[PDB]
Amino acid sequence: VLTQVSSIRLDQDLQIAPLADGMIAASRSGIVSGYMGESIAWQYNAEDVITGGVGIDDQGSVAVIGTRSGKLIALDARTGAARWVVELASSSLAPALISGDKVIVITNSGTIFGLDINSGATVWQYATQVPNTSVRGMAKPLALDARTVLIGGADGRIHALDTMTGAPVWTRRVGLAMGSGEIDQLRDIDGTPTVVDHYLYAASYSGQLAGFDMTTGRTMFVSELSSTKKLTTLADAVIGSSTDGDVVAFNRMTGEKLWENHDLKYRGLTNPVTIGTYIAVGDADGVVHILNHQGQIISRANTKGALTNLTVINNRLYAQSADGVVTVWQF
Ligand SMILES: [Ca+2]
Ligand SMILES: [Mg+2]
Ligand code: NA
Ligand code: NA
Ligand code: NA
Ligand code: NA
Ligand code: NA
Ligand code: NA
Repeated sequence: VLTQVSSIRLDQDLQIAPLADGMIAASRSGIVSGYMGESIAWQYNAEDVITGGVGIDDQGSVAVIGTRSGKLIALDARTGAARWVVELASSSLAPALISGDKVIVITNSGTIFGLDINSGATVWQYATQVPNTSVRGMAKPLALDARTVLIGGADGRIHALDTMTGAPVWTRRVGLAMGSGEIDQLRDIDGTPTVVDHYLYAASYSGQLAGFDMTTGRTMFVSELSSTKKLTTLADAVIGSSTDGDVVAFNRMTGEKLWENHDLKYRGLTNPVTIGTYIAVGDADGVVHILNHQGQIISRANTKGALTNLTVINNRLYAQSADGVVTVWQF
């Protein structure tokens, strides 16, 4: 199903930012490399541990990284030159979203920051509530349309914000606390919600996967799936990876269970991704498993290093390991 196309060691949960003729990848040690094909076009040293990235506009022209110390840096995607460097009151563990003239950042404090794309100035802030202990990591903000951004919160809610002002447009509860204790409160939506047409899906650490009809604002279903990873869709199936290492599929209109694969239990799975008519999910041994649409494993590609995130862009599957290895496959 997959043929290896590249295997690159990065100079020393970060995501690759694919470009039309290459890619941008950051090492957690601080080096952001812009690649043209398999050769380095540029490098930028952040002089700090990179905790969030690589964010990229849909036009492939500006890249964003967040550092452990709360710095947020915008880079020209072609040259690697910094456009601006600002310091926020909190660090980010997810890539920044670029929408319109805004860079939108989720942070440890629960604050969502709306930044001016040209200067990095803070235009707006939106505070979400965060339990004293929450699940480590966060969801990348998502542009619903030109005027609405969707935030997955540590409070288990989806927050819909006006892109220009930061004001809340609406919210929905997905993750549910089971009490006041530190374990019982854990309910993060740490996987970026999934939009297909006017339908919205999100899952949560506490075990709820909700499907929403954004046209009516109605809840279509709530099913059982504890997850910290982005969901994927395949025709009428919505599919996710559980915190137990299950891969499970639901009907994305009714919420009924389609299939559930237990072969990868406890392996530490990435988000599952859709590759054509197949599904791919990676694990902590560096193995990417390929599933058919009936949830049966038919193939396995192996890389070096633990995987936590898979990215599909056009025809290629991108994986960045914790060992700093970036692997690309085509399908
Ligand atoms: Ca979290
Ligand atoms: Mg998380
Ligand atoms: Na990266
Ligand atoms: Na690098
Ligand atoms: Na982005
Ligand atoms: Na962010
Ligand atoms: Na609803
Ligand atoms: Na998932």
